[PDB]
Amino acid sequence: DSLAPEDGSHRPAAEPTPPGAQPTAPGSLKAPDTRNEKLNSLEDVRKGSENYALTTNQGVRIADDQNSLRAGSRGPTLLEDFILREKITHFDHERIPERIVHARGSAAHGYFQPYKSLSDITKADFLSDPNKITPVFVRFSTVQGGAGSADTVREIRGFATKFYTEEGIFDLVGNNTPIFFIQDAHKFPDFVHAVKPEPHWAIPQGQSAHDTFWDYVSLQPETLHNVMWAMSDRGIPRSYRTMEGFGIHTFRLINAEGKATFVRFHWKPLAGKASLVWDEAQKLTGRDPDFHRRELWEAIEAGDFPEYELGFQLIPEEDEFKFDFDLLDPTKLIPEELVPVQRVGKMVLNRNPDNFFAENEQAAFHPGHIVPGLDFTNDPLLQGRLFSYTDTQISRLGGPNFHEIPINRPTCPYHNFQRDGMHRMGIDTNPANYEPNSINDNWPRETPPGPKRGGFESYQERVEGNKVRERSPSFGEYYSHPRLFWLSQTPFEQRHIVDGFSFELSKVVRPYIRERVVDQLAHIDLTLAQAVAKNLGIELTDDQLNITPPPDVNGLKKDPSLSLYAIPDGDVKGRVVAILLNDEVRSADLLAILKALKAKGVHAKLLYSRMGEVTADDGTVLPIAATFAGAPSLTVDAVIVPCGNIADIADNGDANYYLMEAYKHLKPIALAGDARKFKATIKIADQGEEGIVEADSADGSFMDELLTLMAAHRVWSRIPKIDKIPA
Amino acid sequence: DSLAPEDGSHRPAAEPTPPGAQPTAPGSLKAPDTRNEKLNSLEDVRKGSENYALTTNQGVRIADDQNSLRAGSRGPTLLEDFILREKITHFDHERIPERIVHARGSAAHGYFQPYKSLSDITKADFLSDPNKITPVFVRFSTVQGGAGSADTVREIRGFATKFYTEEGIFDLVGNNTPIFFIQDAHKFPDFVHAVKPEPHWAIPQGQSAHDTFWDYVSLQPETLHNVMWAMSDRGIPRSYRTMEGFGIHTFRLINAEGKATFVRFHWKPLAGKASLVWDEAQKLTGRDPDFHRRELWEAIEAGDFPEYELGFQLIPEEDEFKFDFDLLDPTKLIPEELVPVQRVGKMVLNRNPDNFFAENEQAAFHPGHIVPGLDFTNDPLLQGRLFSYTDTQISRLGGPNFHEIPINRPTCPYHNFQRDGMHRMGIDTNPANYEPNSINDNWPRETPPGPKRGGFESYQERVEGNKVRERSPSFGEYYSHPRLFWLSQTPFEQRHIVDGFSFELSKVVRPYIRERVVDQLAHIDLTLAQAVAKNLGIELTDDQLNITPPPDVNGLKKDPSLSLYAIPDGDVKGRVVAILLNDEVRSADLLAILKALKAKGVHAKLLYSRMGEVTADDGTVLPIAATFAGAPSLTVDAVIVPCGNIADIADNGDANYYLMEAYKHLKPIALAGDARKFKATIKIADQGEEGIVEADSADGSFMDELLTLMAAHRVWSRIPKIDKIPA
Ligand code: HDD
Ligand code: HDD
Repeated sequence: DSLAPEDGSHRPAAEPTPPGAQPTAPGSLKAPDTRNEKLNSLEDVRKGSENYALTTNQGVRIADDQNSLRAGSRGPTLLEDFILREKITHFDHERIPERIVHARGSAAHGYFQPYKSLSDITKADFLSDPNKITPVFVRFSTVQGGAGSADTVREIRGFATKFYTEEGIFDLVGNNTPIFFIQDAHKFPDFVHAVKPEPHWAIPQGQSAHDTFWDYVSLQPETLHNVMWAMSDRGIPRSYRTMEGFGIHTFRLINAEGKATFVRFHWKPLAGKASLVWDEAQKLTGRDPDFHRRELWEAIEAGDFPEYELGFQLIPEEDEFKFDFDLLDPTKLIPEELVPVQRVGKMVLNRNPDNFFAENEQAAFHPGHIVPGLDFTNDPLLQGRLFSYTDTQISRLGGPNFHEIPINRPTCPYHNFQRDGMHRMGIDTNPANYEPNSINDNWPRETPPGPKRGGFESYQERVEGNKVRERSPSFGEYYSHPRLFWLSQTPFEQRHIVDGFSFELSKVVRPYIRERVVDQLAHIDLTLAQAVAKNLGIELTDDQLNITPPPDVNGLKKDPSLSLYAIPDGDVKGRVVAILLNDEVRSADLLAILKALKAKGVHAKLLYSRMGEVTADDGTVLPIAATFAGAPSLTVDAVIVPCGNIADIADNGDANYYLMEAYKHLKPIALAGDARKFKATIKIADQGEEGIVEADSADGSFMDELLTLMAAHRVWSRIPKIDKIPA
Repeated sequence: DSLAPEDGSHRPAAEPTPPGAQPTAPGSLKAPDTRNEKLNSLEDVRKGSENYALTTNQGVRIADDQNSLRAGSRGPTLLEDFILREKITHFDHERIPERIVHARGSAAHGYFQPYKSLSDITKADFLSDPNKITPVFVRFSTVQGGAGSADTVREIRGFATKFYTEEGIFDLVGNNTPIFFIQDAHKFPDFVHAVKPEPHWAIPQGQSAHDTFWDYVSLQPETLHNVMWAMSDRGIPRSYRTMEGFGIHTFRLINAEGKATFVRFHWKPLAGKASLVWDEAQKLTGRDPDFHRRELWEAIEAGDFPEYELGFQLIPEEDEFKFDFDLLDPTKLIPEELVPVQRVGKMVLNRNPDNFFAENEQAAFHPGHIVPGLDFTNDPLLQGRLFSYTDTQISRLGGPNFHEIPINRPTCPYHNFQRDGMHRMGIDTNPANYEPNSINDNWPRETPPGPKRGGFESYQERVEGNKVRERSPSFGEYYSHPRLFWLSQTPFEQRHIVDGFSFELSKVVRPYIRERVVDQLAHIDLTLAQAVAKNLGIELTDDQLNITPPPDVNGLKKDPSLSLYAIPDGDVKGRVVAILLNDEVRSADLLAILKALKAKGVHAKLLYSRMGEVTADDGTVLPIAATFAGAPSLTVDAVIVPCGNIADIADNGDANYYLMEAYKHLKPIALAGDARKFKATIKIADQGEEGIVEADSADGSFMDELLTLMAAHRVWSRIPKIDKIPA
């Protein structure tokens, strides 16, 4: 019975459409022509539905899926109802353990290709030829929260890429900041337990704003560098498309000659760097907890494919000890002013998955999954990570056959003597399950290392030392990198770092922990230490005021690539504007607005005080995407109010509040004709203000001004004006 | 090392303390003297820590828990480091599958006691004597969201009680509304899949405001009754302490003489019925996603023990068919005007757990766990539930020995012939593992049914009919219950219902689904259907305007017990007030305010624009709990502003917005002396308005008037005035 509408409006058109224009759908139905070797190889397990009978898992057609079998229509359910028991049994066992960390994440399929051959520095096959494409599957995530927690929390973000290469899977499992909080993997459980919800009551979710986190940080100054990055606006990215990615550790590249080059991996967002502001980010965790998940999915459905440039910081082996920090310490970054990022290739995410659980939830990434041409280093954090990502999926994915789950399967050949395990799919026909064997003439056989298609051989690094549980003395410096980061931020980014620390330490119940953290900031920078202390009602002592600042990092007093905004990198394609309608919209304003937005690939959402439709002055029927309250200004990049019958919305509380929230969060606002009467709500300027576009009508010049503001992301000059506004 | 502060301020006093006064802590350290039989029985597994050496799990003392074992202090980590591998292995497998539904939940320990013996109607031992105390463990929950989702979502809430009786565990697994969405358990996976995050992208979390939910609802009219309850303010409770609890299904009580009485279970909140308003609840999911978990835990630490009265609706076997609805249909409630709730006993929750994972996450409740004196009925939703809750713990809790996990163990004797299974703890010494046996003289033995301490025997209900997969025709009525609920609500409750439907349908992307739900609403009540249609820009057709309304339920046109607020049941103890400080508070106002609140058990939180302290006019040093942005008005029940230097915060945007937010959400606000200058922020007349307390000082009747407002919970008369207001 219950069937599709006559008009076919239940199903999304299979073509690129702007956010909200059609219901979202599984990738293979939304973009059936988008393919790559990995996506094609998943065809053996994709299951359709249209035109097929409803059955049990054993293939028996079901006649009545609305009722249990009972003795009489008001009688007891019978144990012989196997249809009911299979159905409820499968439901009863749907859930698998979520990831220990990074349980909340969003993923997509795409492809990668190098700009030129890197055969002089690496024999890795996926980087050997500019016209050789490698399928990828990428998962972005938060760290602390559960799989059902919110997206726009303040936290480091994960950025994991699975490269399905011809010589094996390579997983590049990184984060959105260039360093980690801790130095040795043995402390991982301590750090993670300290940031996770506290053990007695399991509070708080997705937040480092609580006593145990700041207690750990206060006792472990090695954490201060990554804590600086988390308290800055880097901890609240606007989108997964607008953040950087880093492998953090120094790895090695190995060429066909056997030469090792130290390398740090980078991803540069071709959409530019952009972050929310705290009040915005926190409120958005409640208005739309799935904001980043949704935004990535919709950008891909709209054709705004997330694009990232892979880059390498390369250090010759003979320069291992030439910096004033250890290259193997993951709490230290390598300034781009000392070692530039060489561009390597481009990654494009162009298709969403079909089933989130099957492809995203069960995907398994692991930094140990390297290929010939790559190798590790002794970084003590990376060294212990190698143990954990294989170990954890024995419970998470139920066994050692996790490489047979469709999303994890290599697309290149895989043959060996491993057998059995839970849910074994592969049926081995080799007469032998051991080597050396004569009964199958020793196949499959080992392969000597070589320039291409060779077996994996570890670089023969020289090891000299006693068996010790000891931190290297070279890792014992905790304040110079934090300071380099601080001085490289713009004045408004510095204020937001101060505000992040102040907000988080205000939620620490035990005051001495706050004091201890303030003492640590005084070892980094006294201006920062004093601004935080002032917000906590703390007075620095005379000793604290005399702590000597840490040395500069190799002579650097700042490095602009550490800042999100110092060097302009705005890109408006894929951004979104809210357009506040009225019941008699001036169609000439809307025409000019939409045309200019379209030309720069910026989307719009038409909002009103009710759903349904409104009719413009020329009879155009305008469908409403959402109400003012239903899609708050938190969800858009700018707000435009066209003329028409402004009296209709002039006294609307939500419409006025929409503009006050956008104003507070530093977003560009554009007001045309009678819409300029809303300037009184945002109680400011009469001759106009930088950041507020106004004109008798919406024209080419009005739209050019708005789009120029949007390319600079936010109106930072308005900061001084927002803390009086009651919003 | 000896890291704690010498003043001993790292540790919370072991005595009842108001919310925010000390750091929260494990139940047994916070209230060591609070005991019960179950709490005492868990002492065999409680583990301390103070003064013990740090070890491996095998008991080997660890010397250096800061580093991995490596060859050289900058060398590679060695595989022989078993201390590192055990510690990371345990971390790597910490997580277990979350509950399929009700994954988000907060729990506590308590006790129950009947008011009088109920031996005339049931032989259940826990109900046989007013001096028999039964330990309980209660878990409150949401339904759709994961364990890391937010508390204050719009949804039904779970209310599960484990009764540790002398004759077995009895689990009463109910919800906060008296009916469920569906009639037969076979449809549980369809209904749950429709409400859970959609399968392609796993959005949205914690929300029924999406297409698949409303699609299923539109095609299955049996769901309308519980959907009405969810769309009302019942869907957003202020606290687990202020909501009702229901078993939903008709069960049986069996007495010693073998007589069966039909029974429906109720829990009445002794703190009264109270809910939030949608904008507040939604925003509170961002500002504090753990608000309910937090409020429960803090209530117990403050001595505001959650108290509930167990009540029974009792219906004689001969009256089975005397109502307009089927007693076994879980989508129908039994109006209290037809069958009163008989008061049975009281439950008091008075201790938090020690470890959330061990006691809360691993607890297993199942409605099939009944005891002699209780029995089931043929309700087709309850019949299928009996299969699911034993089945699901085979994956959730790892095996069939889940009754051996400490929190789940019976406190009464358990002996049988069951053996082995994963994680087996009990070591059986019986020579036999089968019966009948002669080798252990048939022990343990079967026990005949009897008045007390007898074996379980099912009531011999007559069963007659053919084996059919058929819904009883008596369940085919879907609109009279929804209509009875609607007519029982106050006018402001009806508006909140209209708003709930309107908001949720506005997030449904496919317009025809909105239209189809509106058509179902037209079968319930025309006023409701017109108001929702108007908010969606939908016009009812002439056919919809003439749909005849469903009949009354057994002659009733309303039942005030269905309303949260029609009949005042206000209780201020355990509520909390925000007090907005300034840098020279009139100490006389604060003395009056705080002492009046304390005499009624109402908590306070002193807020300011920074942390630390402020000094009152007389030199009193005032400790600040949180900033205005740090502890938003969403978290309190009322706001009071004392006189003093009001110029200090008069122009603070946050302080003004604090009042605008509380005013919008209908909370009582009290302004003393010069604090009346904030009247212009919320546009209050010179003469004043009901809901705003104002005077020259906080003396005389100022606090009594504020407390009277708190007793009515919210200022419903202000709704028309908030309509506008930009907040
Ligand atoms: C020693 C243990 C340990 C340490 C020191 C780290 N982590 Fe890790 N991480 C794990 C133990 C692990 C894990 C327990 O193995 C996880 C969750 C389960 C999973 O499959 O892998 C994981 C997941 C995980 C993910 C999610 C992959 C996904 O999307 O499935 C990413 C992005 C990171 N980690 C990144 C980092 C980076 C950049 C680190 C430091 C530089 C780091 N991890 C240190
Ligand atoms: C046939 C399946 C089925 C049906 C029809 C119901 N549920 Fe259920 N529910 C389960 C399948 C289940 C479950 C899969 O077995 C769960 C989840 C995990 C668990 O242990 O139990 C569960 C958990 C569960 C919880 C959580 C207990 C805790 O806190 O752990 C409560 C409060 C409810 N349910 C209440 C209800 C009520 C009042 C129902 C209708 C009257 C309902 N359920 C119908």
